[PDB]
Amino acid sequence: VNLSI
Amino acid sequence: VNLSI
Amino acid sequence: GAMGSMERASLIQKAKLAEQAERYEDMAAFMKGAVEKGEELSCEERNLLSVAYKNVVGGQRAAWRVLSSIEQKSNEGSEEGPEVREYREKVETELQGVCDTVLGLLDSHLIKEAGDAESRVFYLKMKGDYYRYLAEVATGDDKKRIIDSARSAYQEAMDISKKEMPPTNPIRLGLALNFSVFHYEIANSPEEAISLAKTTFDEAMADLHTLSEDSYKDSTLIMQLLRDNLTLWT
Amino acid sequence: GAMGSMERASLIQKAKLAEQAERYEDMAAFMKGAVEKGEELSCEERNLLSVAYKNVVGGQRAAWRVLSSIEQKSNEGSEEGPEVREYREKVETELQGVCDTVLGLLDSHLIKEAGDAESRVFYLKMKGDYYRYLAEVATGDDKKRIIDSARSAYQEAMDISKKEMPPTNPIRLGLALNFSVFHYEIANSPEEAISLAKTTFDEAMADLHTLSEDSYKDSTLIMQLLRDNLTLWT
Ligand SMILES: C=CC(C)(C)OC[C@H]1O[C@H](O[C@@H]2C3=C([C@H](C)COC(C)=O)C[C@H](O)[C@]3(C)/C=C3/[C@@H](COC)CC[C@H]3[C@@H](C)[C@H]2O)[C@H](O)[C@@H](OC(C)=O)[C@@H]1O
Ligand SMILES: C=CC(C)(C)OC[C@H]1O[C@H](O[C@@H]2C3=C([C@H](C)COC(C)=O)C[C@H](O)[C@]3(C)/C=C3/[C@@H](COC)CC[C@H]3[C@@H](C)[C@H]2O)[C@H](O)[C@@H](OC(C)=O)[C@@H]1O
Ligand SMILES: [Cl-]
Ligand SMILES: [Cl-]
Ligand SMILES: [Cl-]
Ligand SMILES: [Cl-]
Ligand SMILES: [Mg+2]
Ligand SMILES: [Mg+2]
Ligand SMILES: [Mg+2]
Ligand SMILES: [Mg+2]
Ligand SMILES: [Mg+2]
Ligand SMILES: [Mg+2]
Ligand SMILES: [Mg+2]
Ligand SMILES: [Mg+2]
Repeated sequence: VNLSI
Repeated sequence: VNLSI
Repeated sequence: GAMGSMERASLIQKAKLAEQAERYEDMAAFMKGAVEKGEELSCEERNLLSVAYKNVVGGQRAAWRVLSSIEQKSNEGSEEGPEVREYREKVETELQGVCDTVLGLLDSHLIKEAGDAESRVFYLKMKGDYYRYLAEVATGDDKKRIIDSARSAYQEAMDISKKEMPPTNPIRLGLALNFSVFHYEIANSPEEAISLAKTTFDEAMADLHTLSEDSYKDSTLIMQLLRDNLTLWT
Repeated sequence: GAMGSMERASLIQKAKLAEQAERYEDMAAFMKGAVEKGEELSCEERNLLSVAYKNVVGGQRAAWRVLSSIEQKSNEGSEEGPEVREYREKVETELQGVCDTVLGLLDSHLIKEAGDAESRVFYLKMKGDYYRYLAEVATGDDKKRIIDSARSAYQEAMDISKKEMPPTNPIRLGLALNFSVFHYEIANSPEEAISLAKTTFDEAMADLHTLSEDSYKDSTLIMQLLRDNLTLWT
């Protein structure tokens, strides 16, 4: 999973 | 906390 | 009936999809439509119904408790407006609406058409649960009556389950767990709550020897909840 | 405007209450009403807006992914009806509706009225985020155009942030993190994603010596997300 904010 | 189901 | 144009089987299928997606508001709407088709629910379909509304009202209750705590602090050295009360009332009214909807389904017509003990106790447990949730937020002239509607529903279920079901049946155990929580925090009867939880646990323990392995996982889980409440209560 | 009769200050107060109660749909509706009062948002109020819709769309996306995976399996030795597609489309349309609502707010009139760099980049990041969420589910003739609307929004924000903000500014870092995720999984440009994450991380590292202690907790958190993506990507 790719982490975003 | 009281546990219920 | 927004679900009136959808096949019963499709509603059940979509309720299971919603469960996998943790879309519990959708899940409850699908199962409401399924109930309104007029046919009785199967064992598996009853579980979809209860899980859906349990999660919907569960989130509403947790949010109501957060707001009611903030409200309580605001009414202690605390500075004054109406916003906290207003938003607490908003969540509360939405919570009461869901409870009213569930109770209406049980009354039209799941409870009256249920003949087998397992389904009858199941639905009467639900009726007690959702009257209990209404009692948690009740403060007016209706509190006492709401409390007795929960007691009456729980009690009939108890009488049936003790007559028709073995002590380790998961529905009988779950009913007893929730009826004991009712005693403890709604009905101001902690001694009754403790006596019920212990007799319930003890009589299931002595009946485990009759069960096949790996076929009472749900009963085990509930027996652990009874043991946890007892540890907290004693 | 269902919130048109409520004071702006009351909407902000109730958005914070909703945040504490993790009632993010309510939180988003309150902040939508606050934006529609026509006044610019403060730094703290912008954060309420983004957190609210981030959580709403975040849950929709996770549910869409669960259903799309089930749908993909159903189209592989798999037995056939339309229900999975129908419910996936239902969640998808609800997701697109929320993205359309956020983008409309940014366009009317948060972006055009924002003069300070911090607010302008903030809103342009949001515009890129919600076009990216639309791109995640796009499959028709619009996918390419949706992708470029995200790129264009992200790119303008990048140009402003590199001109007007220090490398450790949390908004500049958060923009860079999300623009790199855009490159990696939307724009089919993993090398660009990796180059951006590393230059972003490295230049913030070399600028930490300018910051006071315990005043860049958010920048630290985002630098860790960049390091985590790099570990996954390399
Ligand atoms: C949402 C439906 C799914 C996930 C498919 O099933 C939920 C669960 O449905 C069954 O379990 C029921 C059941 C629960 C079990 C205690 C869960 O057990 C385990 C191992 O997780 C929790 C659920 O909420 C449910 C349906 C609720 C009731 C409760 C209803 O009152 C009106 C009374 C007690 C309990 C009974 C009905 C349980 O039999 C099954 O026996 C469970 O399977 C196992 C291994 O025990 C399954 O996890
Ligand atoms: C919901 C509002 C509350 C909980 C009050 O604040 C959320 C957070 O709001 C601020 O943090 C922002 C912010 C986040 C920080 C990374 C959180 O940091 C910590 C220590 O938790 C996450 C939030 O989603 C938020 C508002 C989002 C943005 C993001 C917006 O793009 C459009 C860009 C990067 C990031 C910026 C705006 C952060 O500054 C604050 O600096 C945070 O406080 C600390 C100690 O860092 C606070 O947790
Ligand atoms: Cl964000
Ligand atoms: Cl239940
Ligand atoms: Cl309100
Ligand atoms: Cl659907
Ligand atoms: Mg995310
Ligand atoms: Mg509970
Ligand atoms: Mg039919
Ligand atoms: Mg009220
Ligand atoms: Mg019958
Ligand atoms: Mg005013
Ligand atoms: Mg579509
Ligand atoms: Mg301005």
